[PDB]
Amino acid sequence: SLSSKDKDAVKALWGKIADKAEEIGADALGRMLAVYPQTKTYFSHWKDLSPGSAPVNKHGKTIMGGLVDAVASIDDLNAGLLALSELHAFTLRVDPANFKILSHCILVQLAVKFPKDFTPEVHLSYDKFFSAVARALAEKYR
Amino acid sequence: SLSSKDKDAVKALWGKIADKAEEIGADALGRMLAVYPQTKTYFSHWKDLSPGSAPVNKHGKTIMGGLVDAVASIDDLNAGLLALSELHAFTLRVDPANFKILSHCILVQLAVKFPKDFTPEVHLSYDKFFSAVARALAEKYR
Amino acid sequence: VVWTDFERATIADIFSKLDYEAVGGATLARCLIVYPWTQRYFGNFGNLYNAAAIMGNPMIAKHGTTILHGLDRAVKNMDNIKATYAELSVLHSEKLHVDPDNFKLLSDCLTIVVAAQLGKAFSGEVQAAFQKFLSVVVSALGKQYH
Amino acid sequence: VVWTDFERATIADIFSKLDYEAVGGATLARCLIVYPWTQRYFGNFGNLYNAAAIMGNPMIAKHGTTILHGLDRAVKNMDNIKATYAELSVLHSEKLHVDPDNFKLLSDCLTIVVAAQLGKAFSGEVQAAFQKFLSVVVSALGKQYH
Ligand code: HEM
Ligand code: HEM
Ligand code: HEM
Ligand code: HEM
Repeated sequence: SLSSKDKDAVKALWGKIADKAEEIGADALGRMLAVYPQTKTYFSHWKDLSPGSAPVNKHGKTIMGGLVDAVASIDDLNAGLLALSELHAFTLRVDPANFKILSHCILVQLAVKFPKDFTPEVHLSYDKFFSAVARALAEKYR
Repeated sequence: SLSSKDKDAVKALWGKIADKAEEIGADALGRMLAVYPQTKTYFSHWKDLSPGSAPVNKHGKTIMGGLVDAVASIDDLNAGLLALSELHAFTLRVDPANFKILSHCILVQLAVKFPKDFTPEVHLSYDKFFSAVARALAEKYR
Repeated sequence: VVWTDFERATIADIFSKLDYEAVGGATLARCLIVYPWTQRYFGNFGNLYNAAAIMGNPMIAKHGTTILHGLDRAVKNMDNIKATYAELSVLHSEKLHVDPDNFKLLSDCLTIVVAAQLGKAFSGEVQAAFQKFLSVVVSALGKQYH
Repeated sequence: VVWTDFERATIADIFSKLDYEAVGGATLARCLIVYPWTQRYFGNFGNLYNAAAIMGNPMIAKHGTTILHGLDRAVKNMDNIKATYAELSVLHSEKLHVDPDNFKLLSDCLTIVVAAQLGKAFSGEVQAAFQKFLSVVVSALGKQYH
């Protein structure tokens, strides 16, 4: 479970990244596709997977919006992300083993832009946060 | 989350196995130790690790009582297993990678004695139970 | 891998007891029902999300048979599994992009199907030899870095 | 593995920019704090039930520096990583019994420490080459079945 300390750290990060959020999502997605090419199968309808392509920019915005919802719903991610869970299970059927990949690429992306926020205790909170989001998205698989 | 369907299925199994429960605990632990020898380091006290050795017998009863506890507490596993979660994090420091191995060994042991109970839909309910048990024992790590 | 005599005997002994069609069909159905996201990898296999649908599916039955014959190739080449699986490893990564966790899930399903069939005969010692075999198999099926 | 010119030059260039002591100590400390169960493998490195204690623990710093020099060994032998890591794999499997998932936790912590140091120069394409190198390393460090 997330502690009140973890939730505070997550909320404080989300505040700081506002001007750069849409670029963070697009870059993180660009990272997933190139670094873990097994994920490309889910997006084989984008001809340009570079982080400045129109489809990747525009889907990076959507991801960051789904994460802004997770932040809003941080007290009960399981109830809060239920529709997104059913989507990724039943419309898209995404191997839920890919969630940890995307979380990692978001952390990496955040690190390159905001390195001073990556203290070890801050990193621990952020990782606990992305783990809980992934477990929430995994809820409706079975 | 376990459905009411899953919960019934788990409780009915635990009922059917009652007679043989001490044996099942002893044998599954025997299986974990012989099949996945990385697990031996946690038990480098026991003179004998064979099925039939009194410390294996005794600790097998102990695991199975922890599981009949989890069964009693099936509606909120996190709350009901808090103390055992703490023990496995701080007194022992068990790698939660190991939780999944014990679960499989118990499923295997039960399959050898009660093959008819193992339809795919029933196996699904049992696996969701053991996954929930492991997540609960993992709660106090960080 | 260095195999003991007991291990070689056990492994050939287990497979000589299994009906590949029955057991392969059951294993694959089990995996798609217990871990239903594995269904994504067989999206061109038909009626697939009711549980009686998966059990009745003739394509699934056939593909489960194919898996058991693939394992047989490793049983008949136990000292040369990596080379034997070179094309299958390429297939399951480069072409099909199967996440390697799934090889463990399927392996566990097969073990459970086997334990139910063999009963008391599937002792911890026997299971130990079977799991060593599956670990070599899975390591050979995963993406090769060397 | 087969390395492209770009992959080969990127790996050498990343490592040419790292303070092995700074990066290695930060990396091991990060792993022990973010994934606290990894502490149990290190039961001979003083006190570890506290972030401040982990952060100023001289043995943790020393062993972090050792890991980076162990990785530098792979950088100097890019086409012979498996044999290069033969004895380390035995150590980490047969003597230490390190669950292989732990290799991924540590690798992920290195990646994030490296990303924070290198900034916008750690692009997706650089990270791709870096991750291929850590996958090769992790594969050669794990139990060898073949
Ligand atoms: C941080 C975790 C994730 C979040 C918060 C997230 C969020 C979302 C949201 C909000 C949408 C809706 C798109 C729309 O409204 O148009 C979406 C769609 C989608 N997601 Fe995710 N997602 C995550 C992880 C993943 C992963 C790991 C994959 C695959 C490797 C994936 C594959 C997809 C696909 C294929 C769609 C539909 C794409 C399209 O409409 O073009 N997602 N996601
Ligand atoms: C389903 C998962 C598990 C359950 C339900 C469980 C339950 C228990 C219980 C009830 C105890 C007794 C504590 C007491 O005496 O108050 C115990 C102790 C212990 N557990 Fe577990 N355990 C589980 C998994 C594991 C695993 C996977 C390992 C390591 C491979 C492990 C290692 C230990 C050890 C070393 C002890 C102390 C035994 C002794 O001191 O003799 N446990 N566990
Ligand atoms: C012990 C594990 C496995 C073995 C021995 C195995 C073996 C095989 C074999 C022999 C084939 C036929 C390739 C050919 O035509 O020559 C195959 C195909 C295939 N496998 Fe696997 N496989 C295993 C695990 C998996 C897993 C876990 C998945 C999915 C999550 C998977 C997905 C597929 C798919 C999608 C095909 C193509 C289906 C077809 O048209 O035949 N396999 N596998
Ligand atoms: C990229 C990954 C890693 C590399 C390159 C690496 C490299 C090394 C090296 C060079 C040594 C010294 C060996 C010797 O003294 O001959 C060592 C020792 C050791 N490693 Fe690793 N290692 C890695 C990951 C891990 C992980 C993940 C763990 C556990 C979580 C671990 C636990 C240990 C322990 C417990 C020792 C012995 C410590 C001592 O007694 O001084 N290592 N490693």
